[PDB]
Amino acid sequence: STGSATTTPIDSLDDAYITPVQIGTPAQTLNLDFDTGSSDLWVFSSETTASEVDGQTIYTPSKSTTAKLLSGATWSISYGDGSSSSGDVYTDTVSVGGLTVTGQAVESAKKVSSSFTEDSTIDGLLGLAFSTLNTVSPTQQKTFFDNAKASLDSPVFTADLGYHAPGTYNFGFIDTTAYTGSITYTAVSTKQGFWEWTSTGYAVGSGTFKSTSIDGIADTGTTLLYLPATVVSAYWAQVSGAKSSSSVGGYVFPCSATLPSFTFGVGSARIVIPGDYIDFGPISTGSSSCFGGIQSSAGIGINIFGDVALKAAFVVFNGATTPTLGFASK
Repeated sequence: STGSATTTPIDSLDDAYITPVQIGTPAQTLNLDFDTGSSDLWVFSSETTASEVDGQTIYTPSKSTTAKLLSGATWSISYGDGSSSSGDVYTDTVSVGGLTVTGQAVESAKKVSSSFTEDSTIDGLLGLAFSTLNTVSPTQQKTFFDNAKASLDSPVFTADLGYHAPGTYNFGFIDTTAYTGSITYTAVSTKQGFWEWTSTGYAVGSGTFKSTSIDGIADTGTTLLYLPATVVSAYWAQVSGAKSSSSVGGYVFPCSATLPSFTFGVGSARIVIPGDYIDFGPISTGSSSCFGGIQSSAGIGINIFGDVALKAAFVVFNGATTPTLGFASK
């Protein structure tokens, strides 16, 4: 089997991408944030505290003839940005882009933190990291990809995120028309539950490539590119007037600036992030200070190849027995 679904930016900055997902029978379509940095499929629901729902579409398990309470199961998750959610668990039929999994754990939120309530465009998350990170207790549950893997033509999914435009998540096949050149594959460590890999270096603009190992995670659920402070300083030093602002929470730059590109290495290959992808616009409406899309990871504990980096590439998440990641230009 295969699936193919379009993913759409939630706003004009590509802060996140939503993908329609069919849950239950008859289908209830919710727009979920596909997150290769986490492993829970959770939704706003008829069980979510009413004051914490503000415009999201909810899953109502009592209206699905295929929903079954997973008795005793609870979940609770906290994300790197400090947001969180928790609840109980149903199993139900879940379909993405024509690919159907029966018996998928659908984690129904009883509580969500304010950042989720305040974003009416995201009805929940669909985790695509390794199932060892799933938070369901006392019986850990498998991700949608893990449940689908055996049925897929090939045990892979691909992320082709757009810049200020829709893109595609494919399951079970690699669309050879969606990228240019060849795909360069690189080793993955699953020891922390992430799609963790080592970039071979970077370049700033037209500068020379610096060969240096940068361990990080491919994370579609993170907006920005978070790299070591040395690398980030070298980038922003090429933008006149750019500075790190403690009050804003990262590097800002004059909105009048033209940003240089940023290149990252994948083996001997190179992925070029155009400068425009690094512009996240005014820090507040009407400001002439703009927020940078490359930020320091120093306070995170891990480097994160988020959407800023991933949308410059066609990215293969190869879930074979020994997982690997593939990157191609597009």
